[PDB]
Amino acid sequence: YTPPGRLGDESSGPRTDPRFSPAMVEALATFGLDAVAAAPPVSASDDLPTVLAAVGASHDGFQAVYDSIALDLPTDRDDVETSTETILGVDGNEITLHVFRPAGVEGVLPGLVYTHGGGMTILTTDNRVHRRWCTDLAAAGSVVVMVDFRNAWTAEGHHPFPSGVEDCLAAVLWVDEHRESLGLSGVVVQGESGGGNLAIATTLLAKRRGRLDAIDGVYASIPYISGGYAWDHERRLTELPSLVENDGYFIENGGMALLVRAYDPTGEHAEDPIAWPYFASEDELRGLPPFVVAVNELDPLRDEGIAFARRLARAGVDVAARVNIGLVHGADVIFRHWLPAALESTVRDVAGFAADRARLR
Amino acid sequence: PGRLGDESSGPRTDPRFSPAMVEALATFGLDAVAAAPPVSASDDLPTVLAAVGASHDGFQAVYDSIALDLPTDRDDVETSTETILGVDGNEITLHVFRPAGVEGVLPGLVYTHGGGMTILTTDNRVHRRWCTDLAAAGSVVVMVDFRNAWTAEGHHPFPSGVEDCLAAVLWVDEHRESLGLSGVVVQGESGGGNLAIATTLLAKRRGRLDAIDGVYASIPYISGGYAWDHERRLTELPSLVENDGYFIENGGMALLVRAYDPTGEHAEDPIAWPYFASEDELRGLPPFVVAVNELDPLRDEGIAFARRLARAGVDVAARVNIGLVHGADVIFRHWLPAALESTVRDVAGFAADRARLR
Amino acid sequence: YTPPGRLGDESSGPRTDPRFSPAMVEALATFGLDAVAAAPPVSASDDLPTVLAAVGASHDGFQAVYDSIALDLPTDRDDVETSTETILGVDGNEITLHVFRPAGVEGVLPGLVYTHGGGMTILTTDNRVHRRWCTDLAAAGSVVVMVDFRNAWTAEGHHPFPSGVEDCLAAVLWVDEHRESLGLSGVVVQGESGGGNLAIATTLLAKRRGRLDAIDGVYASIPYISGGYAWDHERRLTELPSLVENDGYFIENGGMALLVRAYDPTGEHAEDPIAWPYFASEDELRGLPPFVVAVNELDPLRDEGIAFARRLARAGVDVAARVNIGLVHGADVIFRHWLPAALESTVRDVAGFAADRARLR
Amino acid sequence: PGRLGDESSGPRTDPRFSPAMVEALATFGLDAVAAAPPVSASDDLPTVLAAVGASHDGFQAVYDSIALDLPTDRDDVETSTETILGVDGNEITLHVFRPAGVEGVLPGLVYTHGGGMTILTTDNRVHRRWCTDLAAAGSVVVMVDFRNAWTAEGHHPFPSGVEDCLAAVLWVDEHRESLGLSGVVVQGESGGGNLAIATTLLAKRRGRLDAIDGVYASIPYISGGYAWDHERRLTELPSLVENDGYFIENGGMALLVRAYDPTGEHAEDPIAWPYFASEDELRGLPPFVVAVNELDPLRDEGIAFARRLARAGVDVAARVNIGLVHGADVIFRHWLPAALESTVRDVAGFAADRARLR
Repeated sequence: YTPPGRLGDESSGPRTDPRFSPAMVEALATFGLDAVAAAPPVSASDDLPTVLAAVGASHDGFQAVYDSIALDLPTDRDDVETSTETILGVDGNEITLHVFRPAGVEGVLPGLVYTHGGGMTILTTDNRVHRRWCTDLAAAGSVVVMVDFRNAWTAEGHHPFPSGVEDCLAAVLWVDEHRESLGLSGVVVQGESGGGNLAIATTLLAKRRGRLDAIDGVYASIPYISGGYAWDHERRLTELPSLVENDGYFIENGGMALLVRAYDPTGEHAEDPIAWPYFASEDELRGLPPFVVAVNELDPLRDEGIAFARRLARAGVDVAARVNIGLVHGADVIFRHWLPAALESTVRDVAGFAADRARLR
Repeated sequence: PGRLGDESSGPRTDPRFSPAMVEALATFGLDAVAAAPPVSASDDLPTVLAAVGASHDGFQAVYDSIALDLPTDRDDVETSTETILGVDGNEITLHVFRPAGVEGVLPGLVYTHGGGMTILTTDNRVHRRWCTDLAAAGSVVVMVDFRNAWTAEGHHPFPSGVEDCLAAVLWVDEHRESLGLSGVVVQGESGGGNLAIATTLLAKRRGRLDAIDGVYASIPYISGGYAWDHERRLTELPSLVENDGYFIENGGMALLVRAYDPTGEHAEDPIAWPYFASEDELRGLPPFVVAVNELDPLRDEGIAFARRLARAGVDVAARVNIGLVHGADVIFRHWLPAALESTVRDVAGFAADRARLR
Repeated sequence: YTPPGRLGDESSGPRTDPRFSPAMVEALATFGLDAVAAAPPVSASDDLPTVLAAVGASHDGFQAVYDSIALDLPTDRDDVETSTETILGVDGNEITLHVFRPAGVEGVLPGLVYTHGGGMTILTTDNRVHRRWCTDLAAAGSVVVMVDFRNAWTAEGHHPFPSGVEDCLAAVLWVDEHRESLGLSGVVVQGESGGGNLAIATTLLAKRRGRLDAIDGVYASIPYISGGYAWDHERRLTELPSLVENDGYFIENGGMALLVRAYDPTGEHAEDPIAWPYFASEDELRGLPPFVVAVNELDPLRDEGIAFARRLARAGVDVAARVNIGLVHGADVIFRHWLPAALESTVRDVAGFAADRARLR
Repeated sequence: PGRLGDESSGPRTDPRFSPAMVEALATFGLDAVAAAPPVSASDDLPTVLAAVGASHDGFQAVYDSIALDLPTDRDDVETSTETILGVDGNEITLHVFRPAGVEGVLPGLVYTHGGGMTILTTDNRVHRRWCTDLAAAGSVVVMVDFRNAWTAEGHHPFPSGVEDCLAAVLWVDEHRESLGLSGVVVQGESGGGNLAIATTLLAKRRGRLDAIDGVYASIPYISGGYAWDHERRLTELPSLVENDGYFIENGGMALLVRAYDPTGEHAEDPIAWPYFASEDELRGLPPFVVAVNELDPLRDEGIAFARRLARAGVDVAARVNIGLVHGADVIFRHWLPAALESTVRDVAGFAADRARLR
């Protein structure tokens, strides 16, 4: 028996692992990401200010991918109107909400609150990749509220845990209060990667504060929830083997451990479930509303999302969980131009789940 | 095909070779199957390094001697030099090529050259001809003089050369405005395709991926598996058996590996050998092209890398260039004008498409 | 040593062959084509009218794919104007030419004549898949003339060899005569599959008739040129092994042999190079203008295009030939919505080759 | 995982199972590893066919007996029947389901049911519940009563059932207008996912691919490799070792194979076993979804088919549904409401997306 990826062969990359489709390799090859991603020169245990500078360069790098890459598909739907709202969060900070809805559709519609990815730490809210995703979901028949929560790293200010989760919780409660004026029949929280982290952590926090009724369901895509990217080789091998299997496929454990450091600079939240929902116990997860957890086959993060979905099921939550074959981390939303069937499948399930939760409220 | 079907197969007898490919190789008696060197990679370092300096002289002599000219070559390009500081306080020379008398922004390409990261000079006529071709097609080309691992005056094993290439790419990114660049793509062949990929992975690790708009990896030398035994080569990367001896051969490549990573402790590090990168480390890279040659022993590791990029969601396009030994379109260009034309059009066009769309 | 695809394992399909990327499988799965394609109920040696009815149903089926599939990419360029011209062909038939050029670009531009696929037998000229391809090429800076040649099968009339090649030759000579009025600096003939057949056969016919000077270069994509799809298993194994390797991956030898029958109903053209350019000898190919031959890795047709490219090189033609990794037959143009890097790569090389031939005229 | 890591692993001891999955299986004592039948597939046909009729009775008894109801089930659907003629002059019943009191065109789905193409009745409450779920979500569903290979009154080996399914799909295509369909997608699970795929390949061969707008293949049973030896199963399709015994097992599936293809001469025909389709035969198919279950021995052949579709350029999306044995979401729906909900949303939504975009 030969295990896949870099479990079975340590020099495996996008160009030699036979799980990759031609289109996935082609998408990656656009930016030179068809080779194995290199660990950066800083380690996460280095001094904070050096860590944070490397985090800043990570933002630049990933943002230039988002701003530059081809996105368009010929089937894309664009008959969407947009509006913005401002609310205040816990520190008296202004939180922008970006609202998307189908043009010329009266009457109540499923609601989705979107928390975007970037490891809770990097990437701008209002950029073309996030707008496309929100428009896709609105054109399928949703009202979509994209939250601009504070990133842990910005050029003008460090905002470690728990500022973003508080910001996302503020927005969910606001939307819940404004179901009537917004014209919503349900509220689902969705997001990918760091946004999947924030979607689950927001739900856990709402439960702690007695306002679990604000959330009708959670769709956690490719969640980034272990915080385990600096663990030694043997712990990653035995506990979350996808962190060895697919390491360096687009994203890489070294760069992720820098973001972990920016989010929790002391490390006193490492086994706190609001920071890192991989450590939620079953008694904490009891009584949550319905979940989907979707992970991607070729993502180092795959095994932590599957573990979370298995613990939900043990806790008696209605969870359906899926592994999306052939995809690197983020591929359906970032590399959608090369992968129309994968994007179509993700839109259908996120919009459909938001419609199912509203129907059965 | 090749030495899978018949162990005695060679350039004169394998029917996938064109007459022009055989003629090019016959120039230096390379139309016979290349023989293993008499030093092994598991010998002492001093003896290995001597044999690698011998190799440098051998390949450098082909580059310095061979016919290289084509009637369609374009020559109206301006050159200059910059000098930057590397990680050791070493000076790194940058050779800059641009089309004479074009104003306004142009696509940029950072070129990392071949030679197993270990041999061959940076400023030589083969490399200059390639950078002039690209610049004449409407690019600004920055060729990087990284430290090789073997030099007559010293040993520079991993990671010196990849640090030198990252330093150059981040300098060029900071000078987009004053160089006049609308994009930065990193491109190289063979050892330089290793470096282009390894520099991009190292930039991702350090938070500086936004410096690189796209990667063009040509005939990449990325497994480090040239000393593996026959059965491991046959089942994991069958081109290392199929085409072994066709211009290059595994015995001599294994010497370069030992020079690069003399302790063998980076054999499965993806920054040294990008073939071991996991799918999770390749998530979120910019667009890639991977081009490999059909009659090259390195073919199958480049394809394996391209399939894993696609599984990771990277926009990759991957091609096998028919009838070509390793390096044939840049070294044996004089014999293969259409092969050279096709590789110039793809690399220059890729750069333009990544500048257009950033 | 294990050979790939169905050489190494006879039950191989899109879902189990590890050469397929996730995106390629997803594209195929849209229409249920992620399973191995079944041989139709008619054989090519059955009676003509039964053959031709099955050919008619093949047209319906493939046309409904073209008319229905998602196509759009967010990077698509649309600033193209279109005009039409009518010329007459050899039988006094009206031949429509559909002309595409970049809006608002004065001055001479590389010309491309496009002959579309469908095995010379099926698929309409003016449909959304062909228009997209022509617009893509025009927006890259080309004048593109799409020829509506007669198909061998239509509802109202059988038109076997050599009506289409004559129609394509008429159009190439017309365009050559109208370089000045059209504003062309070069004329390249390109096409895919049956169109690649017609691009090469047109060139061979122009050479026979003394008007090889009309054509500055040929780009033959995924050519369908052996006519060998009914050959027994052993001949296909020994001579063109991709006809065993990838049979049933989107297209299938059985259905192709029906189209062969429609193109040459008697079979007296089976080893005629104008019908089936796989049988061109080296002395025939001597003196042709520069060629590209591009084949796809996962196409049953792959090995006949590679053989043709190797014979060109032996004949002293300047040929560059490429295998596009990870792709089924037609994937870059038909399944472009899922494979943006592969489409981008094909546009760049076809437009670039047309610009190179015009430059060096 | 599973019996790769520990040969004694079972539903009670493998930690990938949820409590609800184990509870569902315990109903009929299926929480123990299933045992090989005492007839082998290489025994005489008469003895094989008897053992297969025994299997029919066994599975049919589970379908006819088990709790199936969920509180959210929708029931406002109208049924009718049509009868068409097959290739042998056999009558084929079509069961038609549509949402009561909706006018105007709806997405269509042709449903081919499971049972290895050999066992299980068409009109039974498990199948009816699945077609009512889909129709209630806003589809017209046509369930096809194809000939099984085993019947108490006769043997119908390949290709009778796939001819019956093609006949139905072409009839539905010709009646789009009078059925009121905006699209035709073919969907089935297990043996019926074999048929949905094999019907599409047969339509392509006969020139009639435009009848099918898209295929949804659920937990497809497509290799026919259940009698292969352990080492061939371990290296080619490791889930046939990993999950063997989890609800279904290879010994009993090999009996169904012999019933379908009693001479063994269609073992590598793709119309019988779509896993052997080449990439060239899968070129030009309409969009696909392939869904497989994690704890199913058939998992890995479905994934292998999905990767080969993607290599052929077909728009495929492929998913592994976590924590589920073979057939769990349609047979054990009463225990697994979220798994059922997710599969209804995907199959009905896929149909709507293919009707929208045709």
